[PDB]
Amino acid sequence: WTVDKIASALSVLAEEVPQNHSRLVNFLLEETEKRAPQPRHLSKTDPFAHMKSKAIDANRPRPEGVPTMDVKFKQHSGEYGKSRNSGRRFQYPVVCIKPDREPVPPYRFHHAEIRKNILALNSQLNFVPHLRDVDPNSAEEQKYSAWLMDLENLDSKSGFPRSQKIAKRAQAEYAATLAPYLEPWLRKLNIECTKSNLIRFMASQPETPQQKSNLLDTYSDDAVRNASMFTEAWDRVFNDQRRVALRDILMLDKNVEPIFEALMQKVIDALGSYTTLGCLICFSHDCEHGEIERDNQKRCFSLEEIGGLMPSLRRKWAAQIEQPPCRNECYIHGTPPWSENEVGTLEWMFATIGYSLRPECFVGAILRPCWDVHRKLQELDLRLPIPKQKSLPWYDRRKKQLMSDWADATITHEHAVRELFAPCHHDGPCTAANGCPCASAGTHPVLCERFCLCTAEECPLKFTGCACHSSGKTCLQRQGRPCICVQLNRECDPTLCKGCGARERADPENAYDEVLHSTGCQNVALQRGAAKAVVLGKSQLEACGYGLFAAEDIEEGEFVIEYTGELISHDEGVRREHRRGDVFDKVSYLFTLLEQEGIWVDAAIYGNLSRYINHATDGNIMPKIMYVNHEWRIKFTAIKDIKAGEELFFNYGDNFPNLTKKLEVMLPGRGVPPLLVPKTTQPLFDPLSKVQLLPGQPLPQHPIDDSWLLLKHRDNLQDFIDLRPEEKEFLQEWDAFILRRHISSEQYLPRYFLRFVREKADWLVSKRSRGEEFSKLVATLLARRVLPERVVIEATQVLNDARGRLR
Amino acid sequence: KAARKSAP
Amino acid sequence: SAEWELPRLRTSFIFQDDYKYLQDLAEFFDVKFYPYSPPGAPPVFAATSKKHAVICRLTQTTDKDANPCEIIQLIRDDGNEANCASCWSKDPITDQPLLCIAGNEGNVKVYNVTEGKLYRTLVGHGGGINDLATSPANPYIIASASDDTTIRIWSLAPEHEKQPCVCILGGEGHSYDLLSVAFHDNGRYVLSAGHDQVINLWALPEFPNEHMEIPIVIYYPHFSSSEIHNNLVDCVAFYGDLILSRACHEDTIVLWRIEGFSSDDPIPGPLDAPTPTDMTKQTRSYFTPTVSPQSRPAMFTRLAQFHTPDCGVQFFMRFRMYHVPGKHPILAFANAKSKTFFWDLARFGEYARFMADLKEAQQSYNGRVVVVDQGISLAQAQQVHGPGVGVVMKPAWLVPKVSASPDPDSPFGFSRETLQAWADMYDLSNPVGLIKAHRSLAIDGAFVGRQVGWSPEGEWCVVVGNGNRALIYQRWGKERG
Ligand SMILES: Nc1ncnc2c1ncn2[C@@H]1O[C@H](CSCC[C@H](N)C(=O)O)[C@@H](O)[C@H]1O
Ligand SMILES: [Zn+2]
Ligand SMILES: [Zn+2]
Ligand SMILES: [Zn+2]
Ligand SMILES: [Zn+2]
Ligand SMILES: [Zn+2]
Ligand SMILES: [Zn+2]
Ligand SMILES: [Zn+2]
Ligand SMILES: [Zn+2]
Repeated sequence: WTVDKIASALSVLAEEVPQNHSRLVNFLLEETEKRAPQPRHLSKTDPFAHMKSKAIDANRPRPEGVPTMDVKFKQHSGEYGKSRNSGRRFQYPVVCIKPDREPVPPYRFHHAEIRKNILALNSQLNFVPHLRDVDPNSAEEQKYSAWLMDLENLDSKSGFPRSQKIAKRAQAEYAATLAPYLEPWLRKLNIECTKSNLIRFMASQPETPQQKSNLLDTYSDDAVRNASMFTEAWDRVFNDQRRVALRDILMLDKNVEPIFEALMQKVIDALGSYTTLGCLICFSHDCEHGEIERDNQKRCFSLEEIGGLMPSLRRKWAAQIEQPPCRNECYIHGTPPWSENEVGTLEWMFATIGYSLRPECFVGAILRPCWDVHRKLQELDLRLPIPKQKSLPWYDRRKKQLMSDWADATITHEHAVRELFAPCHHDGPCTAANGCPCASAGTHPVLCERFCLCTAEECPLKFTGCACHSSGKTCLQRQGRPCICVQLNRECDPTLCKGCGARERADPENAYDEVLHSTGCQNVALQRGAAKAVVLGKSQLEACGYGLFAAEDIEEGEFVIEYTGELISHDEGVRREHRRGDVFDKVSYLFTLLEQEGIWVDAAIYGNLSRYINHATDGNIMPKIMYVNHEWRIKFTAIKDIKAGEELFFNYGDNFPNLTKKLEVMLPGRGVPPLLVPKTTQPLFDPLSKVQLLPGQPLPQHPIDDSWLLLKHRDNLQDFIDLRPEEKEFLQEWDAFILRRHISSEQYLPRYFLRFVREKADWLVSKRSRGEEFSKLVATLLARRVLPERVVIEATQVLNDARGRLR
Repeated sequence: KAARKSAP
Repeated sequence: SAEWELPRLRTSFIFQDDYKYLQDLAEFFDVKFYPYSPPGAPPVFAATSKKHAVICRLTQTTDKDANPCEIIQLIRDDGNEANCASCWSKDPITDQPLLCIAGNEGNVKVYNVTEGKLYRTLVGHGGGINDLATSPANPYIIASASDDTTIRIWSLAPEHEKQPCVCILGGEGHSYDLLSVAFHDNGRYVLSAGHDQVINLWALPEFPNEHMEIPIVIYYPHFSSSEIHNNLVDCVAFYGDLILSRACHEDTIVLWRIEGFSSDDPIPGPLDAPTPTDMTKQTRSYFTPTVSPQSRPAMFTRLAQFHTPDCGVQFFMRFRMYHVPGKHPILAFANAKSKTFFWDLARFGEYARFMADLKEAQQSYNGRVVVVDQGISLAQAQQVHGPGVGVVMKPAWLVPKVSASPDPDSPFGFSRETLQAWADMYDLSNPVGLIKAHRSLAIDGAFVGRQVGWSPEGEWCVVVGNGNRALIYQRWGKERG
C-alpha cells in the first residue's frame, strides 16, 4: 500500500454513495406512490350541477345597480401555447358580502400563563426579519439594510458569517452521508487502518489540548502506522479544494465527540452533582434560580455558590456539639460483601448525620439489616473531623428594629441600586476589613440573609425577621412598633417571622383560607398567591388593544396581581426589542426588576394577565419591587377602591415615553417610579380561546398548565454530559415533583420531602441506584441543616415498609 | 439582496 | 393509454384589476379545486384575488376554439382587507361546499358559495393570515398560519360552534410570520414554516366530540429544523411521509425526509416532543434513529432538489403535487419569470430501472448492448442479436439526442450528450444536484406564479398569479383535429 493506491481504491468505493442514494430516493418515491390515499368525504351528488355561467356578453349594456367585473379569455393550442385569437371579454355580476365580525385586538405569539418568573437563555437572531418590500437602490432599501446591520452589530457585541454558515451546513450533511461508509470501507480494504487508529493519528496531528489529552487518555498511541496514508488518500478524494476531511467525520464519531481528611474528600466527590446544582431556594437541580452567563453557561444558586459542602457541614457539626429503634433488625440485635458504592453510602450518611438519629437505620433502609451496617461501620472505623461584635447604630437584630439614619446607612431596601453577590461564606466577622461582600460590595452595607454562613448571635448585619405579633392584622404598610420587613421592602419569612404568623399565611395550601388571612401577617401576598379576580377585555383607551379589568371589587391597599414573565438581562432585552421592531412603523412587555443589576422581566410570551394593564399617570394600582425569600418580585397594590368592571391602570414611569392616551443602552419598559363576568361597555375575552364573554356568566379561570415547563427542566438535565445516567434518573424524578411545589422557603421542605418519600417509596426501593442517589440528596439537605432528623427517621420507616411489601 | 413578496 | 402525457396550455384569462386604488397590486394569490364532488363530476376551482373569490367550472371540449372555463360564482369581500388564503370545507348539516377565505385582517371568512352567503367567521388570530389548509382526515378541521407566529386549528363541527378553536400551535417553535401550513394525509401531523426559516412538524392530539372551553395548546413541535434551507420558507407540504419545501433565493424545491418518521408508528404525545435545550442545535427531533456512527445521528436527509430557475428574490410562490392512486405523481410550479414546470415522478423509477439494467448489461457483455424501445418483446429481441449481445428495454418516452458509445456510428450505447441530457432530468443520485424540469412551458407576458391547482382526475392544472391571471393547462383532452 501507498497513498496513490488507497486513493484510487477509495475512488472506486465512493461510487457506492451516489448508487445507494439513487436506490434510496427511488425506493421512497415508489413506496409513496403506492400508498397514495383514496379521496375521502365525497358528496353523493355534484353540489355545483344546478349553477350556470354568470357571463354577460361584452356587447350588452352593464346591469343597473349591481356591480360588474370583466374577465378576458384566450384559447391556446399547439406545443408552444400559441393564442388561437386575441380573446373574448365577458361581464360578470358580483355578489357583495360584507364581513360581520371585527378581528380580536392584535397580538404577537401565543400568550401562556406562568405561576412564577422563568429564567431565559440569551438568544441570537438566526433569520432575516422581512418587514415589507423595498425597491432596489432606494431610501427604504437603505433604511431596512441599516436596521439589519444594527441587529447584526448587537449579536457581535453579545459575545456568541453567512458564507461560512452555508459552507458548514453543506459540509455537515456530506459528513453525515459518508460516516456510515467509513467502517464498511476500512473492512473491504483490509489494511492492517481501523477507526480507532485513525482517531489516534488525528489526535497526534495539528490542529485543542487538553481536548487532545482527553482523547489520547482513553485511546493511547498504539506497529507500522499507515493511518497517515489512509488519511492523506481520504483527504485527496473527499476534501477537494460538498467536501469533508476525515477529521470532520472522526470529530462527530460516537467514540470521540462526547469525550469533549480522606473520608471527607470521598464524601465531597460523591455529593458533587447535588452541591453544584441543588437550588438553595426551591430545592430543584434545574430551575428558575441562578445566573446565566453571556455564553449561556449557568451558575446555579447552589451550595457551590457559598463555598461548597465543607463550610456549611463544619458549621452544622459545631452547632451539634454545642447542644426509638428501627423495624429492620436494628443494632436491637447488634454487630454478603459490601461493594464500593455501598461503603460510600454509609460514608456520606455518617459524615452528614454528624454528631447527631443514627446512620445505621437509614443506610439499611437505602441499601441490608441495620446490624450489618452497624458492624461494617465498626469494621471501617469511621471518624468525624464568638469574637463579640458591637451592634450597629442603625439596626437592632434582637429588637428587630431600624433606627437613626438607617435609610442612608444601608441599601438593603433599595432594590433599584442593588448589585447581587453570592451570600457571604467567610470565617471571620462580616466587615469591610474582612472582605465580607454584604458589608462592603455595595455603596452601603446590606443585611446578611438566610444563606449567609454567619449566625444572628455573632453577626450584627444578620436579618432576624420582624417582631410583629397581634390578635388582629399585623405586618401592615402602616402599623405600635412598625414592621421591619415592610420598611425593608420585603415579604415576611415563614421561618424568621415567628408569630406574625407568616408560617401559615405564606403557605399556598392556605391561600383561600379567608378566616386565617383576616388576622396575622398581611405581608406575604406574593407567597400566598391569591390574586384578585380579573378579566381580559378591549381597553377604553382609543386604539390601545387589550386592557385588564377588575372582576370583583378591590379595596384600597389590597394585593391585586404579580407581574410575571421571563427573567432576562438588559442586553437580551435590547436584542429582543430590536428583533421585534419595525423601522417603517410600539407594543412592549418589559419590566425593570433590578435596574443596577440589569434584570428585566419580559412578558411578550410567558407571564400573566398583568401584561395587559395599560398606562395612566393617575392609575388605580401601583407596582412595587419586593424581596421575597431571596427572589425579587413585582407586586401590584390597589391605590383607590376599584369596582368590578373597571379597567386597571398604573403609571409605567419615566422610562416609557410616548404614552399619550387618556380617559443599545435606551431600553423602554415599565419601572417603579360565585365569580361572574362583570358589567362593562367593553368587549371582554377569554384569554386562551379569544371568544367574547357575556356579563352575568361564570368568570373563566383556567388552572395554570406547567407540564411544558417541567418538560424543559427534565430535558435540560438529560442534555448534561457531566451527569451520569443514574444521577439524571433520580434528579429528574425529584425535580418533576419539587418544581410543581413552587418552593421558596425551607419551612415547607420537610412536608414535601415526606410526600416525595411516600409517593416514590416503590420506585426508590425497586432499583439499587435510585436509593443511592436519593441518599446523596438527603446527605446534601442534612449538611445544609434544612432537613430535620425526624423526617429522616420517618423516611427510614416509609422505605423499610416499601421493600418487604415488595418482599 | 432583500426578499420581495409583490410582483416586480 | 397516455399515462406519460404531460399538460399543455389550453386556456388563460385575466380577471379585472380589483386593487389598483387600494409593484403592481392585483394578484390571484390562491387557487383550490373542490375535493368533495362525486367521481367524474365537472371539476370546480376557486381562484382568490385580493378582493374576490372567482369560482369556475372546467368541462372538456371537442372544439379547440370553445371555452372550457365558466365562471359560476363571483364573490366580493366587501371589507377593507386584502385576502391571500383559501381552503374548502363543507357544511356539517347540509354538506354544501364552504369556501374559507383569509387575509390581512386576521379572520377566516367562511362562505356558502352556492347561495352567495357568509356562513360564519373564525375570529381569534392576532395578525394577518397567510395560509389555510383543510385536514384530509376531517373536512371540518382547518389550520390557519398567521403573522401572530401561531397556527390555530379550527373545527366547523356543530359540537364546537361556541368555541371553534380546538388547538393552538404556540410556545417558541416559531419566532416570526408564518407563510405555510400543511396537513399529513392522516390529519394528525401538521407542517408549518415562514420567515424564521424554521420548518416544524407538530403532532395533533385527538379532539373531543364535545364543547372545548379552551383550545389544546401545543408548546413544542416533535421535529424542528432551520437547516434544510438558508432562507425564509414560503411553501411546505408532505408527500406521503416525505417532505417538499421551497425557500426564497434558492431556485429549488427540496425533497427531504425526517429520519425515523413513519406515519405507521403510533402518534407521539405532547411530552414526547424534544425541547430546545441547546441554542446551538438548529435541528431537534423526537423521531431520531438510535443506530448511527455519529454521536448525534442525522435527523433529516436531503433526498433531491427540483430545479426551479429564475425565482430571484421573489417569495410567496407555491408548488403543488398531483397525488392520487392509479395515476402518476406530478409536481407543478411556476417561477417569477414566466415559466411553468412539470415533473412526472414515475419517470424517475423507470429511468433508474433502465440505467441499472444498462449498467448491468455493459459489465456482463463488455459494452455489447443493444437498446430497444418498449411498445417487440425482450425474448424476441435476444434472438435477433444473439447470445453475445445484451438487450435492454427502454421506456418509449426516454428520447435520445454507464459508459457512452465508443464512436458516434456505433450500434451500442448512447452518446455522452444523450446520457447527460437524461441524467439532468431523471438522475436522483445526488442530493445537492439540480433536477431539470421534464416539461417547461413559456408564458406570454411577465408572470409570477403564486399557486398551482390540480383537478381530481388530473386532466387540468391551473396556475394563478400576478395581474389576476389564470393559466389552465390540460392533458387527455377531447379536442378534434
Ligand atoms: N396610556 C397609553 N397610551 C398609549 N399607548 C399605551 C398606553 N398604555 C399602554 N399603551 C400601549 O400598550 C403597550 C404596553 S402592553 C399593554 C397591553 C397592550 N395594550 C396589548 O394590547 O397587548 C405599550 O407599549 C403601548 O403600545
Ligand atoms: Zn431554584
Ligand atoms: Zn435500626
Ligand atoms: Zn459576611
Ligand atoms: Zn453576616
Ligand atoms: Zn452576609
Ligand atoms: Zn412584621
Ligand atoms: Zn416579617
Ligand atoms: Zn408578618
